[PDB]
Amino acid sequence: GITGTWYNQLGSTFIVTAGADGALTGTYESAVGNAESRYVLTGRYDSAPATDGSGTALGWTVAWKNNYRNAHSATTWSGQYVGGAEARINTQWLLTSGTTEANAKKSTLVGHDTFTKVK
Amino acid sequence: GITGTWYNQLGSTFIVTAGADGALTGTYESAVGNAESRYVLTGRYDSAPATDGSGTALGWTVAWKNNYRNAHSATTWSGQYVGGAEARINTQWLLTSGTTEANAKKSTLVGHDTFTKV
Amino acid sequence: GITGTWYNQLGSTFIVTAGADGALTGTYESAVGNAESRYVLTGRYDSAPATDGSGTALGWTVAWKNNYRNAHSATTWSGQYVGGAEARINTQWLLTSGTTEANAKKSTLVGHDTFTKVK
Amino acid sequence: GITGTWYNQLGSTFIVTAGADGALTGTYESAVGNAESRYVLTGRYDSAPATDGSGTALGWTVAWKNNYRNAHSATTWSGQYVGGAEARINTQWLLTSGTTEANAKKSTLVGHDTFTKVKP
Ligand SMILES: O=C(O)CCCC[C@@H]1SC[C@@H]2NC(=O)N[C@@H]21
Ligand SMILES: O=C(O)CCCC[C@@H]1SC[C@@H]2NC(=O)N[C@@H]21
Ligand SMILES: O=C(O)CCCC[C@@H]1SC[C@@H]2NC(=O)N[C@@H]21
Ligand SMILES: O=C(O)CCCC[C@@H]1SC[C@@H]2NC(=O)N[C@@H]21
Repeated sequence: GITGTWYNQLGSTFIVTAGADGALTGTYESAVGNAESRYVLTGRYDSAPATDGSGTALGWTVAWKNNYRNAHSATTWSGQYVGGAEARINTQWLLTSGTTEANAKKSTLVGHDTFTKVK
Repeated sequence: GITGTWYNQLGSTFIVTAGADGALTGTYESAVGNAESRYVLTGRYDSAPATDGSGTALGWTVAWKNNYRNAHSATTWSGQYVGGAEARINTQWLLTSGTTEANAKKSTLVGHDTFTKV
Repeated sequence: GITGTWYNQLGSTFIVTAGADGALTGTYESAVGNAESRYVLTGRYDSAPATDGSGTALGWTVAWKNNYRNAHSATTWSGQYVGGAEARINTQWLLTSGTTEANAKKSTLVGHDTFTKVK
Repeated sequence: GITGTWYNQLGSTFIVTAGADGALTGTYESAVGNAESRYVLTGRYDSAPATDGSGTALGWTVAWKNNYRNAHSATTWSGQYVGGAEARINTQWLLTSGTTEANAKKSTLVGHDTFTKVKP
């Protein structure tokens, strides 16, 4: 249920493949920020989730460097997949930018993204 | 550089290899929590970082399932590598557990880990 | 403005008064968790926000102890007030529980709440 | 245990009074960022913690406006006070800057501060 294309509330596109082993691989295209086109993403997910009515834990990372540009930053998403007729991946994220010591307070932004199979 | 064996303030062990094209692969062993032995990790890092003294951005994930146990959770670490005399990786992490929709509020813990090669 | 009765997506009720001095005072009643009835809250907000369309920064805290129960925990909400037709307060929160050294990992939960005066 | 002067690893100064009623009141002076001098802070803490080794839950907010300047931002610290030999207040914080809807992703920074009774 995780493999496929996902869309978040910002208009971004998350293309992922969930491996039989627990591997998450794919590309991410952000609708906002210092980003253009697709970026590599890699992550992990619980490949044997509880069959007791709970989501499937997972996470992935995107370093914002590709053949077109480098934002010198990286974002990690942490959350869970919930299946069904209204599938969704609910996440909280941390976007860290490389900084000088003097600027360490500005290194990490926090937010949340909800992904659905629609849009 | 990033490639090597690191330890955080809890005594956890982070063994990682930084690929030339931005990949991070390795193993993680936590000193605390619902975990035992090593777990697979994968991530990404800026392989062409700025040269103005700024750290190198990076991140990685561990899903807490291995051959011995499964905690039905996953942690992501977001941070940066800083070289020099006392090289370190400063991170903030999010640990999400699979939950019911009703328990979503208890789903994600937040913290911070600092790693050094010592 | 900020003064008023707000509700978030969980059904919790946030009753607040924004003082001319930048203070936030009021009560909070959570629809979920280890809580019952009203709890005291206090916080601060920018009483001279920018005039370029930016939101008004604010934050408040609730320690989860009142005359009826004590959860040995406290939550802080950080966010901004957005005026206009549909006024809203968008927040990210941290819920810290008192813990022993051994349970440090479980000390702080992070989430997000959106409030409106509707309900 | 809580009332008094605290310093974080950045050298910021947190002077607070914990009321018998759960109130936290005081001043905060940041060593970094768009700030100068002292700012008003208000917060709350558990006035009857578990006497079992557990810390004392608490939190406070500073809106970064005072008589000298206004950064149009506010920080909330969430954490717990731990007494004993080496007393500390361990916290995680969220700093939200007022932004337009278009700059939402850049609205909230996250970090951590460890406060001690002895300057860094
Ligand atoms: O600006 C940058 O440093 C690189 C792009 C960051 C895009 C962020 S990642 C968190 C959020 N979710 C998205 O889909 N886009 C933004
Ligand atoms: O309890 C669990 O669900 C799985 C183990 C979590 C270990 C956490 S990950 C964040 C922190 N850093 C560590 O090295 N260990 C803990
Ligand atoms: O369980 C507890 O420790 C005390 C109650 C916490 C209720 C949380 S605070 C963050 C979120 N928003 C709400 O309105 N309720 C929950
Ligand atoms: O730059 C600003 O918007 C206002 C000042 C922010 C100072 C931050 S609050 C979190 C961290 N802890 C400190 O003591 N100082 C910085």
